[PDB]
Amino acid sequence: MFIGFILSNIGHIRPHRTILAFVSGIFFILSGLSLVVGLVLYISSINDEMLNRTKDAETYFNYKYGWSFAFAAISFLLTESAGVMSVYLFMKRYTAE
Amino acid sequence: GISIMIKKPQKSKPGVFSFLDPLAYEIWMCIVFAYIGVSVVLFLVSRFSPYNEFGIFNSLWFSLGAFMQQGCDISPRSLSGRIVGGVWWFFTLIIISSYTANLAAFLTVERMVSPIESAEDLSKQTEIAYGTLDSGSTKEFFRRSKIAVFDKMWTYMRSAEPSVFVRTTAEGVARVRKSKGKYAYLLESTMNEYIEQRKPCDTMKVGGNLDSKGYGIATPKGSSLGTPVNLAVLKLSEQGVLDKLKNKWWYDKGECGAEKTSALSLSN
Amino acid sequence: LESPYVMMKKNHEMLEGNERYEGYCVDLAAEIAKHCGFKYKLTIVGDGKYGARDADTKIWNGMVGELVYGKADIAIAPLTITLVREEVIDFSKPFMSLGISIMIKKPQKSKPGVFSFLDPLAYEIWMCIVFAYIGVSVVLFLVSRFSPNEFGIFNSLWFSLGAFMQQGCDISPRSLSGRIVGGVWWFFTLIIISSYTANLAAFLTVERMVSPIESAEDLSKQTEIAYGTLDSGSTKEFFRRSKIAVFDKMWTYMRSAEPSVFVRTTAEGVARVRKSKGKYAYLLESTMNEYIEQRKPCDTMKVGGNLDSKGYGIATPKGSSLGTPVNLAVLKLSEQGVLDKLKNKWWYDKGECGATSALSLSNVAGVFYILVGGLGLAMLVALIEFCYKSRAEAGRKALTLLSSVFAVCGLGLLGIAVSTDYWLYLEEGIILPQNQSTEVKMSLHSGLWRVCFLAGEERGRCFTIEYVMVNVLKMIRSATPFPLVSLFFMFIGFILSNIGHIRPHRTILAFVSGIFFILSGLSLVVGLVLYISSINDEMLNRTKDAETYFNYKYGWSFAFAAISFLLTESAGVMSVYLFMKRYTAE
Amino acid sequence: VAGVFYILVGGLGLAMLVALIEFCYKSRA
Amino acid sequence: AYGTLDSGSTKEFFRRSKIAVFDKMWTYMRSAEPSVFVRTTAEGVARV
Amino acid sequence: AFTFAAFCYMLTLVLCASLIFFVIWHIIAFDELRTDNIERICCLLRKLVVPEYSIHGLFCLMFLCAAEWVTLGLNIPLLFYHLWRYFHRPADGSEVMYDAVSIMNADILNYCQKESWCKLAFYLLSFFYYLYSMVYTLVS
Repeated sequence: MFIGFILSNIGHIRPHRTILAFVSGIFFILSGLSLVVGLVLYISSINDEMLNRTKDAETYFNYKYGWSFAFAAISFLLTESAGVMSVYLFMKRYTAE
Repeated sequence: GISIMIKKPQKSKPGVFSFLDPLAYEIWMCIVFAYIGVSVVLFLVSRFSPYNEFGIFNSLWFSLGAFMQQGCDISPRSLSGRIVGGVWWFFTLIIISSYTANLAAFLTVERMVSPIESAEDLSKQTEIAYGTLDSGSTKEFFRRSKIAVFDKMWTYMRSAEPSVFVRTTAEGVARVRKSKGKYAYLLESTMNEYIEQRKPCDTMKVGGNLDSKGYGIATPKGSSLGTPVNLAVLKLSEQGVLDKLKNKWWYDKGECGAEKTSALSLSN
Repeated sequence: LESPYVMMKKNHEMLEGNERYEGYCVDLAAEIAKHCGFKYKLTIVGDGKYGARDADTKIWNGMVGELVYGKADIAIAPLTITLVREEVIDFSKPFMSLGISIMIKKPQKSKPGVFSFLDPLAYEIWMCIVFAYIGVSVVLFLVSRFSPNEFGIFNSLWFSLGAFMQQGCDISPRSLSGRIVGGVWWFFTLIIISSYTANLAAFLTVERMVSPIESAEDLSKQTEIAYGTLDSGSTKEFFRRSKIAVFDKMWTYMRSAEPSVFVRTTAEGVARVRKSKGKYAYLLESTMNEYIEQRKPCDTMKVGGNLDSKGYGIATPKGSSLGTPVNLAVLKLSEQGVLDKLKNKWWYDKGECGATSALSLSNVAGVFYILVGGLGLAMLVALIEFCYKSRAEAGRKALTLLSSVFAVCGLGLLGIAVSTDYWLYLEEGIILPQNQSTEVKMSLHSGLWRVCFLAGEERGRCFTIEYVMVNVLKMIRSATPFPLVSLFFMFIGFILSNIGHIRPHRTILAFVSGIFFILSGLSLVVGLVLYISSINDEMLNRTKDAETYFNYKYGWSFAFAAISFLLTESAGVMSVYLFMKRYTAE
Repeated sequence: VAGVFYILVGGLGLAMLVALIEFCYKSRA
Repeated sequence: AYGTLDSGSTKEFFRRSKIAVFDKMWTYMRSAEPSVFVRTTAEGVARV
Repeated sequence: AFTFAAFCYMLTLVLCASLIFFVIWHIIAFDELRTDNIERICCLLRKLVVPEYSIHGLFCLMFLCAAEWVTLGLNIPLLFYHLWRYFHRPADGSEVMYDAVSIMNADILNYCQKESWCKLAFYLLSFFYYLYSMVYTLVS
């Protein structure tokens, strides 16, 4: 996402360079695709541990996601939405070229 | 008698390819090669005696579309082509109805099994490490044993690092409950069947007794108790009293008694 | 003389002395002799018994009575340590431990059928689906190539085979006449496939809810598998005296059940395990149970831990000078492992047998055979299309003769079937235990109108309706009119066909007759459904009737009625294809 | 599953009568 | 959990009992120590 | 009985049965070039070349995954025979695959003729090889 923001801003302050724009656009989705496996392997590992509760009657366990988990998940929405519209920038600039 | 103590097997740990369990791995190979088998035959039949649209690339996409229950934009327009599509549509109907109906049998009926059920089975494993006590008649049994299997179990733990022998029975029961099913401790079978009936209710006895020995009521050599005690043990045993006093302390005064359907987690 | 303990060698008589015998206890004898210092000399006990006090005469017998009363010094033999023997003889510590255990038949795994995927729906459904699929496609041909094109009889079969297999349809009806036929076939294929998947999940679950016998508490619960003990010995007397809750339930069972579960020989009780197909669970002692397992063709198996704890022992008379060195020889041999070696040699190393929760390719195997048989069929058709297209490069007549013959043979096959009484074969009777033979007591070969017995109490006499006076009589009489209407519409359809043929101008007599050929077939489906529904409804009231059996079987008139469905539809569409050409040529 | 065969054949016969109505209406008018 | 009054014929029934079902009930209530032996009708209705 | 190995023999049986029709088609196609149409025979042979190699290329992957080491070992030297045959005329004018570069290929006409009998040799050998081998596996 940071590399994708680098080539986006210099694609914006230098609007001639269309190839810097669209390739940056790919990094916005590859952030989000990595973030899904980020969330899956996180949530997989939490569920794998709780399955070894060793049946523990009269005991209890409880897990609960917080607000940084929500900010990480909302970030998935933004990087994809900024992803497609960075490509829709390349859709118009290559057309207007 | 000497017997094997393992931690009681839990539910699972869902693998990465755990969803492939309702159909055996020979079916998932016979699905992949039938899909390529149908796509080749559909290609051949479409080219010869034409109508066109079905190259090899579209015949891989028609027969993938038909397997995933989502039939595509193009369909064959010939009697020789529709037989290929027709019998492949009946194949995916039965296979996906067999995947669903077997997966619903898994989740309904939990049936947990054991890794090892013998000392012969333990002899060939090398992922579960054994253990005895560092000085006692259990260790000395394997040392002098010569028959077939107990030699092999000795030569392992004689050699195996990090020195699987423990030096207290409470330590060995601890290393069963801590090593997550990688440790099988070799106890006398009166001590397995007692700890199996104690909270945490965490361990289990597997297999049969490896040797045979007994308990005894001792007296001095010449005492006048020696003869009536001997005929009392045989009198108590035949009435059923000695079998009843075991069930009272082992299997009645023990905490461990004798389907919840957890929702599918993301790990499955 | 008992195996494996002491047996005669093959090579005896030409042998004499101690060297006639082989087995466990003649190997154990040569070990205690080496330790104690004997010069031993085996005999065999004269009687052939172990030992018991004859309560009338108070006289012992067997190996206990041979050394209480004289002529023996030692008794190296399976002499169980009991109290009534211990009062007169002098046992060693046990050289072998044992107990009562459970002998059942080795489960004998079952290769599933080739077409066992067709089991969740009974074959009367798989028959009527194929009858429905031809039934819909001809109607969908009719109702769409009559109103205002692309729905010929070749494409209408591919719509309906598209819609049944849940795959999408390339074309779709664009008429309210056609969109009802598409609508009711989409609801038919939704209930059927939800009934296949659901009943298959009821097969595979209930198969997974079957736990085998691996305990006494497991075997205590059931009543389908018979228990069994020797009728004279400590095994029967164990459960009598027993005051443990599990063995209370076992003795309460075996006290009252009268196919006899009390055998009076070891050898016969092993047979009733072998020839009763997992319906017998003979309670043997754990040393004969582990031996018979490792023997002659490996049909039996030991399940569960031992019920009690017993032991064997040597037996010196009462006060002999080899009563203490024999006790210290057993406890020396038990620790060196010699007593565990001599058991493995005779039970296992001289043995005669030997030492997944997923669908495999044996369950769904017919779908691969239909797939390969389908791809093989298609290239056979593809070679026909290749040759016939080159022959095409290098009408009224053909359709006429095919429609007429399929009409009159449709008359013939149904006309025989509506009269001749060979529809159903009912065969109820009784079954017999201990041989499993299937005694017939009542056969029948009735039909639609006139019932006929064949061997029921050897009645060779037929019957009829007669409002006369176990089965019922008014079960076929429900779906009586629909085979009769199958005559009416087909005969009327043949009337207007023939005068349409001998007067070829009258096209309106032809096509309307064509409708009656399908309406015969549509009435014949409900003819077959309500017939087969009524037969299945009666058999569900079997009133659970254990040890009884019922059996039903369709005949040849049922086949002629069902083949008539194929003909009336095929003559149906081609009578319309006559109207397709004549109205065109007009 | 017997009523599904009854709804089917009842659904087929109901659909022929539509085409019997539809043809009669069309050809006249 | 089962439960009987700790003083009365209801408790003394299972003690003397030699029927297989009530054997298992008395064997249970003999040894379980959150206390299943109430000593009033009114309190035992509450624990239901 | 029915295992993954046995299905691979059933599937290559039904695919080799088209390979023996691939030969009966082109041996009459080669021979009518002798008795006559050299352009239209040359293009009709072209569109049936890439089916032959790639179907046989499937077979090598099939018995490799089937762990039939023997039956793999048979047609790997046929695959070399096929793979070596790929690059011999690489100045082709973008045409699909073999026997069209010099389009009136008539000079040798035997290096194509020895193949047409070599194709019929192993493929008729295969159809009776894979027929016995599947029946071997099923009853075993």
